[PDB]
This record gives sequence, structure tokens and C-alpha cells, in this order.
Amino acid sequence: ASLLDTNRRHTAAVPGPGGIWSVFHAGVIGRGLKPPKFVQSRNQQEVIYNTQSLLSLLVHCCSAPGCGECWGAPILSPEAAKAVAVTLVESVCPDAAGAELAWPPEEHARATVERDLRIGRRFREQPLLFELLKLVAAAPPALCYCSVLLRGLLAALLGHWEASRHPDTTHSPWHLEASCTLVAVMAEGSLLPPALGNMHEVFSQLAPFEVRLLLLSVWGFLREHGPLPQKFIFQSERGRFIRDFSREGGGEGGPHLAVLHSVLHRNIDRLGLFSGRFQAP
Amino acid sequence: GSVGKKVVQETGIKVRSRGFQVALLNKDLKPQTFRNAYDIPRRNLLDHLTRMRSNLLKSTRRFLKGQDEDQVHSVPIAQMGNYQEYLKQVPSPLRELMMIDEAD
Amino acid sequence: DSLYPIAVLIDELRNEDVQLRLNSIKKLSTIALALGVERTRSELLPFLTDTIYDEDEVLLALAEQLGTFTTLVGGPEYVHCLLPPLESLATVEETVVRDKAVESLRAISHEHSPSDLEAHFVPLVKRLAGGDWFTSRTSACGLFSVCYPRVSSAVKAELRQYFRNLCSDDTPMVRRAAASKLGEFAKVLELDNVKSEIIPMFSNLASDEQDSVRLLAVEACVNIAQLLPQEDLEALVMPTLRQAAEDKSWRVRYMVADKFTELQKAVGPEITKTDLVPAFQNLMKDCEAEVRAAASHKVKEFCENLSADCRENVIMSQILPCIKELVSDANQHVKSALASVIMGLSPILGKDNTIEHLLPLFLAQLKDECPEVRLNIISNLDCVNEVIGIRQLSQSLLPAIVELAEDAKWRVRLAIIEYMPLLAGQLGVEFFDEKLNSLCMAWLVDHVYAIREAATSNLKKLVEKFGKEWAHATIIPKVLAMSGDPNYLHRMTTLFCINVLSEVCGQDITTKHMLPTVLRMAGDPVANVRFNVAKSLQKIGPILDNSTLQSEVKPILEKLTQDQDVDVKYFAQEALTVLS
Amino acid sequence: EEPPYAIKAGWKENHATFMNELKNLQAEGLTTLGQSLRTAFDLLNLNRLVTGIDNYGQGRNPFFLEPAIIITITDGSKLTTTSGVQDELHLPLNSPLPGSELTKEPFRWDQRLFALVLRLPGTMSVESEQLTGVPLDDSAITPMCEVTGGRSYSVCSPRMLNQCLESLVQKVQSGVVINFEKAGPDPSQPWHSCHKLIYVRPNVPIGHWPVPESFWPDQNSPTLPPRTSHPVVKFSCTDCEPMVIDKLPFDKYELEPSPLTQFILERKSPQTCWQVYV
Amino acid sequence: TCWFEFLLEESLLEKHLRKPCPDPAPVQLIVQFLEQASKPSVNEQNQVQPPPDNKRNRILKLLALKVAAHLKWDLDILEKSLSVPVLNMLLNELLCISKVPPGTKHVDMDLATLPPTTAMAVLLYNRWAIRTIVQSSFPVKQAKPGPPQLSVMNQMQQEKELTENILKVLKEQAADSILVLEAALKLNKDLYVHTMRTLDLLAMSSTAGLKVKTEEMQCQVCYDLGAAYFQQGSTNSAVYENAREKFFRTKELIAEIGSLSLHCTIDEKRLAGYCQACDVLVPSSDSTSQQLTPYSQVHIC
Amino acid sequence: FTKELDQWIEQLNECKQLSESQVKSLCEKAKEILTKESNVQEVRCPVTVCGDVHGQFHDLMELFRIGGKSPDTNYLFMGDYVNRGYYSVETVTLLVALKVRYRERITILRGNHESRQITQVYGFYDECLRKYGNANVWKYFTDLFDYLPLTALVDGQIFCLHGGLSPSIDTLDHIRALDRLQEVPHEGPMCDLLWSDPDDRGGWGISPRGAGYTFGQDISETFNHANGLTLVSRAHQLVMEGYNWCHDRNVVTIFSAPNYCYRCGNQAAIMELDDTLKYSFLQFDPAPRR
Ligand SMILES: [Mn+2]
Ligand SMILES: [Mn+2]
Repeated sequence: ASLLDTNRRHTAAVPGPGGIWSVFHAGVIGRGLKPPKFVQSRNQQEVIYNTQSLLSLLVHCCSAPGCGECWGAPILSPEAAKAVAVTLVESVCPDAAGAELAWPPEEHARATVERDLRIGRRFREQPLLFELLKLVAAAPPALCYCSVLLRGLLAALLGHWEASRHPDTTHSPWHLEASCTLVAVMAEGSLLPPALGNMHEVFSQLAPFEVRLLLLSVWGFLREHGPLPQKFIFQSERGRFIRDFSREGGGEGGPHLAVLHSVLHRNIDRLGLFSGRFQAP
Repeated sequence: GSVGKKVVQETGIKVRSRGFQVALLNKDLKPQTFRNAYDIPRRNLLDHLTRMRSNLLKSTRRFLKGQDEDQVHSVPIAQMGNYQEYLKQVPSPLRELMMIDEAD
Repeated sequence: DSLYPIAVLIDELRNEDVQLRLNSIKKLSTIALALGVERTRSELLPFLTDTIYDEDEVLLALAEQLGTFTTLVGGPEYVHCLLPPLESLATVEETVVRDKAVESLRAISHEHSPSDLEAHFVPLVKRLAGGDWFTSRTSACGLFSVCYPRVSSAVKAELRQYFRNLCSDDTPMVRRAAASKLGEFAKVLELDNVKSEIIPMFSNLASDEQDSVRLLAVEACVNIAQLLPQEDLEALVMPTLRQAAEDKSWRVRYMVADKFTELQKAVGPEITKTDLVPAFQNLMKDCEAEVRAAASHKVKEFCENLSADCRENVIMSQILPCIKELVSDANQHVKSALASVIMGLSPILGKDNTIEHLLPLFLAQLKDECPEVRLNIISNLDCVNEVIGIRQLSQSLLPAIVELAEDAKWRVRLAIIEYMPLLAGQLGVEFFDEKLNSLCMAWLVDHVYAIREAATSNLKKLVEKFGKEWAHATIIPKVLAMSGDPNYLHRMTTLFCINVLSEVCGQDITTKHMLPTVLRMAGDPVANVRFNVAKSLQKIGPILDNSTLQSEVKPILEKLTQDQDVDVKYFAQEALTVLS
Repeated sequence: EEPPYAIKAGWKENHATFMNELKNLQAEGLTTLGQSLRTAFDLLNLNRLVTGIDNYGQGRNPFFLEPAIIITITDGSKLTTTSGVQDELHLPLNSPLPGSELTKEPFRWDQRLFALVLRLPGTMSVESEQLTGVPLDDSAITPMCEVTGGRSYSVCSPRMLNQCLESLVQKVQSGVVINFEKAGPDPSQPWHSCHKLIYVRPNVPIGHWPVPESFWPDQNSPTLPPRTSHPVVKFSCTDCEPMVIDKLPFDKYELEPSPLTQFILERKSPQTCWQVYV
Repeated sequence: TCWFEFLLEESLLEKHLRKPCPDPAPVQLIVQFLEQASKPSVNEQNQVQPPPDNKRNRILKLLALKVAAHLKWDLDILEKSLSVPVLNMLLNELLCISKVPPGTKHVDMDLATLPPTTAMAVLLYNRWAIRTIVQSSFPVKQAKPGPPQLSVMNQMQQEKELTENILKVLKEQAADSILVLEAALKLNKDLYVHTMRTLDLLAMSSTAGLKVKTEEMQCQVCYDLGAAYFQQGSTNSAVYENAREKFFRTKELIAEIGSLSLHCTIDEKRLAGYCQACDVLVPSSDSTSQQLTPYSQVHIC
Repeated sequence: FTKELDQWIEQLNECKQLSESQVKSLCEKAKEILTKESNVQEVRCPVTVCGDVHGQFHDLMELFRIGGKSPDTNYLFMGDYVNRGYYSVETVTLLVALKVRYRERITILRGNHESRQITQVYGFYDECLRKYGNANVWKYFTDLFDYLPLTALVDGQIFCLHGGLSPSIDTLDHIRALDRLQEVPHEGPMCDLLWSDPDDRGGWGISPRGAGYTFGQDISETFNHANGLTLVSRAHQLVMEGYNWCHDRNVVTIFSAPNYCYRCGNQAAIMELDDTLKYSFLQFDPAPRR
């Protein structure tokens, strides 16, 4: 009844300029008004336990066979985790042109802005991606193969913090959460040392440019050392790969720890008690 | 004489049996919606009917042009702001005595 | 030592940033006050005079500063010490600096006393007029009018001689400046001295080779004619005006045309009747469009000022055929200039003359292609209305103006709206409803907001004239229909219409017809309509009955004051306060 | 595109038409480089026989020149046709122009082909903006470019693009390409064979003596022997004397820089000359 | 109001400083005075030569020092308002008028032997150097680099390279400044700073200056020394022991003074954060008896 | 605070400038309001879209007489409020005052002339000096120009913007990701949004200006399809009739400065969008000046 209703709307309120009525508008932009596009969200508890069922299934698939150290746990196969990592990369960023595991200069983030924004948007829309990322990070060498996704998400977050105008970081709750989860995952994946793997604890208390500087320090560290699986030494004692940063010659990230220490010192009024988390040993 | 490309592209889809062709849109078929009722979409039928009715009857001491907002105000962008050429078609006034930004 | 303010601390501020130099010059009062007045005269002013700078803005600021330097130099007694530096500024190539320097010189002229004027200022004027460079010579022209009234007679005769020499100089721009300043200079002279010295040189100026000097001569012609006694103008000014009006250059004839009314006022009516009306005639019949337009705008002012005994004879015998030919002029600017004044002839000519002769000319101009013509014609409709009544208006001009209520340009429609109350007040309900009521309603849905606003304000006057029963029968239903419109512009238009209609429709109509429509718009999706509803409820609050305020108006305002849009909140709470 | 639509701006098409046609180009066809090059040369040689600029059978006049350069901008992608991919550049011979047989090549004396091969990657190249010379491209257009007396440009950066465009602007000269060859023993080297250009300076170029034909004319030959587009000019590195008489009309043509010019200016014998033969 | 008016009227400075709303601000007056004296002397050949030691430069510097003395030599305001080269040259000139020859090392001469005003001037210079090093260590939200506008490019680039030169000079003498500050904590005598009157007397032991508590000076010096050690503590954790001592001495001096803060303005929240950081990094034997938050309990365990 | 703002708006409507302290406080409030706005502002459907004003104050008054008074009419201004006009100060001050007073009724975007270099060259700096004697008002306004949103988005369909599109920008998320707090650069994603123009060409092209790109119909088609837009509303180019449709109604240019440099004699139009996105262009001629 679009034309019927339109005919109803053509009833002239006034008799018209000369007894003849013309329609007010010159036309309609597009197909009229856009639909509201109402969103829907399910229960968060059922989401949590659906993720739990999926992640338990993936852990069972990835775990090695198998009292054998009753307080201990089975080792997750880095080959199964590598499979999960490569399919994650393909699902999120199939157009992997800059897919080198070595990280580029952080100026290159300005060349792949669209790719990084796509990665960031997919991480925002699908919270399951972070769960899969930490699943990958549970097996040490596997998170090396997710280097492109980590790099793209970090570039997106760095752009956000550069563009942020708030004085506090909590005004961007998702970006703060994503920065924290990202640093936590690459620390748990042993792509960062313990000192540089703890900065996410103080992110919530910082200004956007400070957290941006810390993430740039993370980028610089990954340029120096690199998430390369050859750096991981298989330890037959526990059947797990190990990244020993001390043999790397700069594993503490002292040049990259100077920025963190200065950020702590500048905000010592609030980050005094957090100094213990970034001690040298 | 052949460099002018004075020919029309084969706007057709040669229909297979398992002659007749399906036409395609062209650049030169500018919709004369006032002069042709087949160019009027169904969704725009009533308001455009009102518009052409007004264009026909209210032309008393006015102008009987084609469709406004199409034949005019869809000028090529090169001629969009040609004020030097535009001022010539207007009567002249009375005398009294980083590179570019569309004027001096 | 680097602490002397005079040389040091000033010549060090010659940096690239000009604004610092202007700031130094702007605060030249403080350095001068720091220095002793005798020290200032001895060291500061010679430094300013001797040094020459090359930035126009600094020089302009310096010249502006020296006009108020009399207090900081030693009072009016020593004010002559300001003359050398301003003289140096009066000789520069830039004209604006020269004009500012001349302004400062004539401002400090008042500070001088007669003896000092003769001792220092008049030699300065002689030096400027006698300078090698023509710039000083033009600068000297503006200095005569302030030194002349307060000097001895011999010095006055000398000043007359140097002004005459300056006028007769071989250099063109010197003659231009002299002709420009001739009007001001001749204001203060003795009348016999004006005749003896100014008038022959003025006539010489009008006959010069250059055309700009002749233009300035005709500019000064008005003042010169105004100064003289009326018994002398036939032999002194009138031949010069005759020469000028027939000049080859159209600029001279043009600026004669703009000055024609003042000439008419100055020379007295009989001289105008005898000698000006052929000059006006061939100015209107002139070949050039600029002079024709200039003469056209002066037709009303010229004709109104003649002697009533011989006025209409002049108008119909000389002016009117020329007007008839100007109405069909090729140039639209001439027609527009004629249109803005042509209706002013209606009371002068009378009713029958207006009907027989002026009314076809109005009708021709009302149907012109040029919008300026149509706009200028309508603006003076009250005059012709008062002259010919409204029976002739309805017979002749009403179909033409009704056609102009749908004009392409909205200012024409605005004029028609502005002239509807007059017609309404002079016409009955029946005729207005037959012809013009629909026109009043057609404008409420106009694209231009100014048209809708004018029509809304016009509804108030229409209801004031034709009563509120007529409004309830003809006005209100077509206004209420606009409330249901999908365009929010029309809903806001009904809110504005209700704003102006509540005042005149009375308590009952506002309460029962308009208020329920106003209240139902509080649920509108457009915030603009919502806060305009709040504004309307504020505005129609006084003229509503007091019983429906707390019951009906107050709940809606309470709902609006917690709305999501901040503007709706603000206007709702303002309404809540005003309701008290 | 195909020959009816290949020519967008040819002869007697004004600059505004050229700009409008350039702005609206669309890349929607096959890499018919050979066919399009053939059509371009045919367009250049369209009016040669009407105006007799070639001077067939009457000597080769360096002052009878209509200097043109073809700047072909392309990529290194392989040449394609409807049937398949062509691994090599071959100009078609079908539909010969009237009189095309008189010169055994499509290009002419006063025509040079320059290729701007765009190898710009989709990623921001990590190479620095080195001020070195532009490389010669290795595509199928480079042999044809070199044969004509031009050269190919390989571009993979906007800086390189600017450099090639500047060099190309410097290479817009009025002249004819001469195939200089070495005759006799030394007095397999770059200066032994070169397709260099000799400059012709107008003021309407003025000249008297033609370059000799590659055959002896006769009045009984039904047909004229075909011409090489670049005359094979042979020089003897003997350092003879440059004899000149006072009033003779002699045409002087300045050679462009080349390894042969480098050799001659390096031996440093300005008072002697190498005799030149056809 | 402009700068030269203070040169023409010598007593205008006092009148302007007693205004409730001095326009321009006193720090802006200091900036103007020192910038005027910083212009290199240019001969008629348009050649850059160092600024001359004329009466104009001397009176400009003296006016800047007087304005600084008006603010009780509050290093915080001079730091957040004046740039590093400006404040550097201001303090160097303050040393010069207070009879400290250029080139002499501040760690050589004893501070107690010198007059109180000269000792306090050397002390303020070393305090400023320490605080400058500490602040330069911090990160700052850099202004966005726009396209080059040469007129301002030249000025802030020469400012930045001057700042870098001053910073490396201070870093070279950082140990000397730390030793100077440490020596000053031993003093038990009343100290006097440079006022209007003392600078005026110096234009052409001693107690002509404004009396300053020994507790307040000790508190400020201990605070700055603790900040400097904390800056150094990241590279060498053993240095944090010194910083803990300095900050607890600062806390004790704050407790002693109570609420009579005049020249000693120290942020209590920042000091509390410093104390917490030192407690966590250098756990004392008595810190275990003090109430430990679950955070610190987990860290210790 | 609101009463004083209303007084300033009433004063500014009569073409009387504010004092320096008033401009300082106004720009402070405007900065604190424009911090919260995104690079792609979201505008509700009933709005009037205006192109360049360029300091022609009396033409802006004509615009208000045509389209209506703020706040009664929602207005979207697409930059270029200064330069090439005699009353740049009054124009920009009134627009900023309307933004501060009526936050949700006024949307002011950034034009290419809202930059320090262009204002220095093309007379906004000179006007500020002439009308105030010091560049502090120019400093306040140019610092405020950095805060202006780059683009707007009416209904999610119409993409209002000053210049045009960029080869480096494919999505609106890229625009939202840009850091607009800076002087407009000579090259880069932000420059093209303020400097580019449409053209009757194929693909991208070098702008005749020294900045931006020039883009053909296929570019705007792909941009609209990829971003779910039906129209790209635009400014930045003189239109003789005030508005012009381009690229098969994918792009429309709007110029709201009649008789642009007081010599071009152009008309000026504004796109009035009603509640249901039914547009209508209100062409208007320059005001009668006394
Ligand atoms: Mn623009
Ligand atoms: Mn513009």
C-alpha cells in the first residue's frame, strides 16, 4: 500500500498557488529511511559456557594422550595449536601479504591501516577470537604463527590510542580491555619477557599517550627479538618448548624497559605500589 | 574521420538456445521522465506525476522545460563552476569609475 | 650606554615581524612620556623626521599617532614641532599615508593658535604646494580649509592665490585633489572672494582636458551653487552646468545626474523650470545606460521639488514621454532605477493623470523579465493605493500582483505579503475570500522560510481586520491540516501560526480548537517540533483560559522537561518557569 | 583496443579532446601490444606518402623529418590474445598500408619508441630512494625500443617514475636515428654498433645533401628496393683530414651523447675525421 | 602592557607586581626580559655575534631576577612556565650576580662558608638541574608534527637543540649536583634567599635576604635527591636504598614542619607513591611489622 | 552562561564581532564540546546541508532567511567558513556560537580552509588582525579548527563531507580511526577528505590543486556500495546553479556562497532533508547589500 498511502499523503493542506498542487520535495535520497537495525544480545552466562564447551573440546583435541604428575596437566600439542593458529589467521586476515613472522618497522603500520582495522573490527565483533588466541598461546611456539593477527590488532590499538583525546583510558573500555588481553596473551605465549609482560596491569591507570608509548615499546622489542619459532628450545624434561629470554642478549628489554620505568616514575603518585611488578629479576 | 569513435557498443546479451538479446544501460539514454512515462519508477510514480502535472499546467508565464534536476543540475563537473562562461549569458553590469581555490 | 630611549630601544626593533614595529609605534606614547618634553622635541621628533621607513602600515600608524601627540610634546604651544615629521609623511608615494598625514595635520591645526598658524603652518602649506614632487602638491590641497578661517586677510589672499595656482597646475592628480577639495575650501571663504577667485578657476576646471578633473568639478558644482546667492547663478553656475551636462565623457554626465536633485534644491525653482528640465530631459534620453539609470532614480526627487503652480505641466510635457521610453529600455539596470521611484509621481500628478498615464507604465514594469524591476515596483504600492483608491487597484493592478504572488524570486513574494494587510483593510471579506485568501494560505507552504514567516505574521493582521469568525471558517482549517504533514517544516509552521494566532483569536478558540492540536505534537519524533511545542505553550499560555493550564498544559510540559534532547528540556523548563 | 577504437586522439584533435580521452581510459582488454604498436606506427606514418617526406628512391634527407616519439606506458605482464599468451613481441603484417613495403620496418627514421614499464609493487618497498640510474626493463618491449633508437624504463617507485619522466622530457628532440656501424679493423664493443640520434636544428630545417640510398638506382627496375628504416652508416676509424671548401653548402648534424661519441672525444683528435660510408 | 615600560620606569615593576591581576603574568615578563637579552648582537654587516654586555642586557637580567625573587624562587612555577634554556640562563645569571665565577665546580667550595644568598643560589641551580634531568626522563605527549613553517621551525629547533645540549651538560654534571645537594643537607644554619633589596644592592654571614628555614630546605633537597635516585634506581637497584632514605627524611621533615609550608611545596600524593614504591622495592626490616596490603603480601610471599 | 550565549548570538546576527576574551571563552567551550564528536558525526534525518560560506556573512543571513533560524532548523555546515570574504570573523564566530548554544542542532565540519596555512594566505589571519590588532583570536579559531569533525553521516545513508574520497580510504572505519587533531597535512588520508574533487574520468587522478585527488564515477560507486551509502554530499567547488548532481546521483556538490568572491555571480543552494530523507534544494541569490 505504498502508493495508496502516498496518495493519502498527497491531500493538499492548502488549495495551492493556482488551484494546482505540486509536491514539496524534489525527490527521495536512496530507498527512503533506513531500517533501525535493532541489535540483539543473548545471555552472557550461556555465552560463557558455550565458549567453555568449545574450548574444552579444542583442548581435548589439542592435548597429548593422557597418574603422571597428578598436580600437573597434559601438554598441549604445538602442532594442533599451530593448526588452530593458521586457520585463525586465514579466517580473520586471509589476505596475508605481509605475513612474515618478523615484525616490520612500526612506520609500516601506516601502510596497512585498512587491514589492521579489519582485524580490530573482527576482534571487537567476535570475542571468541581472544579465547582462541590464548588457547594458541598455551602452546609456546604456536603463537609465533599468529604474529600477523597480533601485529594488526596492536597497530589498530596504537592508532586508537594515538587518536584518543580523553585524559583517562577507561573511556575506551574495549580498547583498554583489548590492549590488556593482547599484552597478556603475548606474555603467556612467551613472546614478551615478564617485565614487559606485566605493563597491562597499569594500563587502566594511564593516559592514552602513555599506553601508546608502552605498546610501541612492545613493538620495538618484537622488532629486536621477533616471534620466531626457531628461538624456542624443546625441553625433553617436560616435553615443552621454552623461550629463554636471557640467552637472547637483551631479553630483559632494557631499552624497552626504560620507557616503562619512566612511565611509572611520571605517574608514581598512582603507580608506586605497582613498581614491584616490574623489578629486574 | 574514424578517430571520433562514432559508434555504439553492442549493448546486448546474446541469448543461447540451450537473434534475441537482453539490452544494457547506455550513457546516451538520459531519462526524459517528463517526456516518457516508461522512465518513471513505480516508487516515484505519484510524486513525479504531480511534478509533471505542475510543470504542464503551471507553465503559465513560466517555462516548459524537460525534467528539472536532471537535464539541468546534472551538468558535467568541468562546466559546474565555469563562471567566466556563465557571466556572458547574464546581462553585463553598469560601469562605476595551495595553487588555486576556484578563483584568484 | 644603551639606555637612551630615543635612538636605542627603537632602531633595534627593525625585525622581520612588522607587528612588533606597529606595537612599538602604537606604544610611542609611553616612550615619549618617559622622555622629557623638551628632550622629546629635541631628540625624538628630529629622529622621526630625518629617518625614512618603507612599510605602509607602520607609516599609517605613525601618522595616526602624531595626531594625538599634542599633550606629550609640550601642549598646544609647542605643537608646531609636529609639523616636519608629518610633512615628511605628506610627501610619500602611498596615497593612504598621505591622507592620514593630512588628517593629522588638520587635527593639530586646531592646536595651533592664529599667530602660530601664520608663523609655521602657512609656510608649511607653501612648501607643500611649492614642492618639486606632485605628492606634496596634492597633500597641500586638504590643508587649506582649516588654516583659512583663523588667519589674517593678507594670508587669506595668499592662500587663495596658492589654491588657484594648485588648481591650474600642469599635473593631473594635483588638479584632481584641488577639484576634490574645492567644495570644502570654498565653504569658508568670503562670497565676493568666492566669485572673484573660486568661480573663474572652477569654470576653468570644468573645461579641462582630463575627464576625472571634470567629474570632480561637477561633484563640487552642487556646493558651489549652494554657496552663491540666487541672483548670480544664471551667469556663474548655470553655464558651467550646461557645459558639464553635455560633456563627451559619460562619467561627467553621470555624476552630474546623481547631483541633479541637490542642484535643483540649491539654485531655486524658477531657474530649474527655465534651465534644468532640458538638461534632465537629455540626461534621461542620453545614449549611455549608466547616466540614464542615474537620471531615472532622480525623477521623483526632481519633480517633487518643483513649484506646484508649474509642476504638472513640466512633468507631462518633458518628463513623462522620457519615462515612457525608459520603461522599455534595453538595459535592465535603467528600468530598475526607474522602478524604485516611479510610483512617487502618483500624488504629484493626481488621480486621473495616474490612471491615464502612470498606470500603464506600472503595469508594463510589473510584467518585466528582470526581478529587480518587479521588486522595486511593488515596494511603493501604498502611494498609488492612497492616490487612486482600491477600485482602480482591483480593476488594474490586482490581477498583475496576484500573478506576482507566485514569482520565482522570493523577495517579490515577500513584497506582496507585506502589501496584503493594506488591501485586506481596504477590501471586504467576500472579495478577499474570492481572490486573495487562498494566496495567503499558499504562502504558508512556501519553500523559503522568510515567506512562511511573513505569511504567518500576515495572518495576525488578517484576523485583526476580518474578525475571528472569518478565521475559524477560512484560516484555521487550512492551518490545522499542516499539523499532520510529514515534513517537520510544516508542523513547525503551524506552531508559529498558532503563536501569532492565539493573540487575536481569543480565549475560547485558542482553548478548544488550537490547544488540542498543540498538545498532540509533544509526541513528535523530531526534537525541533517538540521544543517549539514547548515554546508555543509558553507563548499561548497568557491567552489561554486559566482553567486548562494545570490540568492540560502542565502534564505535557512535565513530560517534555525530562525528554532526551537537551534543547527540549531547556525550552520546556523555561515554559515551566513562565507559567509560574 | 581494436583499430576503430584504438585511436582516441590522432591528427587534428585538440588538446581538450586529448585530456578528455585520457581521463576516461578504462583497462578492460587484452595485452595486444604488437597490434597496438602497429596501429600507432601506422598512425604516425599516415601522411608520409602524401607529403613525400620519406623521399623514396631519391636519397634520405635528414631535414625531411616529422620527429615523433612513442611513449608506451605498460606493465611487464605477458602479452595476450584470444587464443593464448605470446611469449615474444611480434608486430602483425596483415592489412599492409599502401607503400608499407618500401620500408622493411614499421617504424621510421624520425620515430623513437620509449617504454615506461610499471613494476610498482602492492607493498611499500623497503628499498631506499637511491639516486642511481633507471634500469632497462626485461620485458618483450625492450628489444623493439632499443631497435627504434629509444629505450625502456623500469619503474617501481614514484621517485623512479619522476626520474624517468624527467629523462623522457629531456629526450624530446628533433632528429633522425642513424644506425652507426664500424667498418674495417680496430684503430664486439658498445661503440661498434649504435642506434644513435643526430640532431636537426630548424631555422623549417634547412639542408642540402641526402644520406645515400642502400642501392644503385636504375631506370629499368620495375620496383624500388626496400629501405631499412635506420640507414646502416659505416665509419672507418682512420683519422682522415676533414677537407672543406669555402662556399660549399655542408650540412652539420650534432650527434647525441653515445658510447661512439665518448670514444671519439676520448681519443682526443679534433683535427682529424673518420670517413663515413653507405 | 609591554616589557620596555619596565625599563623606562624603574619602579613600574613593583607597582605591577602588587596588581591583583598583573597583565602580562610575571613568568611571561621573565620570558620577555630574557628573550630580549638573548637576541644575538647584529652589526651593520648583518652578522650574528653574541649579545653585548651593555646596560640594557644587565637591567633586563636584573628585572628577570627581581621577578623570580618576587615568587620566592618557587622552582615549580619557573619549571612549568619557562623553558629549559630560559631558566638555565636565568639561573646562570643568578650565579653570576651572586659572585660565582663561571667555570668553577659547585662541588669544590663549601656551601656553609659562602654567604647564605650565594649558597642558596648554587643550591637552587643544582636542585633545578636534578629536577630537569628527572623531568626530561619522563615521557611527554608530543605535539603533532605539522608541515614545516620555517619561521617557527627555526626557533623551536634551535630551542630543542639548546635543550639537548643543556641536558647532556647537566647529565655530565649530575653526580656533581647530587654531591652538592647531599652536602647541603648537613647545614644547620639559617639560610637567606635573594630578594628585591639584595638584588638592588648587588646592582652596582649577611642576613639581608629573606629568612628560610633549614627544615624546609632540607625537605626540598631530600625530595629532589630521592627523585634523582629513583630515576637512577631502574638501572641499579641498589640506588633505591638511598632514595628510600631521602623520601623518609622528607616525610620526617614534613611531619616536623607540620603545616607551615612557605617555600617547601611538595605533592603529598606523589610523595606517598614514592614511599610505597621504595617500600616495595627495598623492603625494610620494620616494613614487615607495618600493615601490608594483600597486594604487597602476595609480592613478598 | 546560556543567557550570555544568547546575547552573543543576537549581537552576532547584526554583524558585530565579539571581544577577544569572549572569543577565548567561546572557543574554550567549543573545544570542550567538539572533543566528544567522532570523525564521522552521526546526524539525524531532518537537517539542512550547506556548502561553503567563506565569510560572506550577509549571504549566511540570506541562508538563514531561506532555510530557517537555528535552532528551529537543524543545520549541517561542511566547512569553509573563512577566507574569500569580508566577514570571516563574524561568520565563524556565529557558527561556533550556534554550535556551543545548540549542540544537537548544528553540525560544523572541517573545510580545507580550516587550517593555519590557508587562513594565513587567504585573508582570515589578515581579517583577524584588522578587527582585533593581534593574532590571538586567529590562534583561538585555528586551534578550534583542529577540533572540527572531518565528515558527517546523515541517517547512515548520506555521507556529508567537504572534499571527497581518498585512494587510501576504503571504509568509514578508516575515517573514524584517523587522528583529526592536527593541522591538515599536504598529503595523506586526511588531506583528501578536505581537498579532493569528483571528476568525469575513470578512477583516480591528480588534482589540479596542489593537494587531494580527483576521482571518477566508478570510485564513488564502489565507495557507496562498500560503505552502504546512497549519496556523498559535498562542497569545496563552485557550482553556478548552487548544486549539481554527479556520478549518476552518487555525489552531489553543494555551494552555499552566492556571488562567491563577490564576482562569480553564482547561485547558492542548500539541501533540505526532511524526516523521511526526501530532499529539496533551495536555490537562493545573494542578499541586497546597503
Ligand atoms: Mn573548500
Ligand atoms: Mn572552498
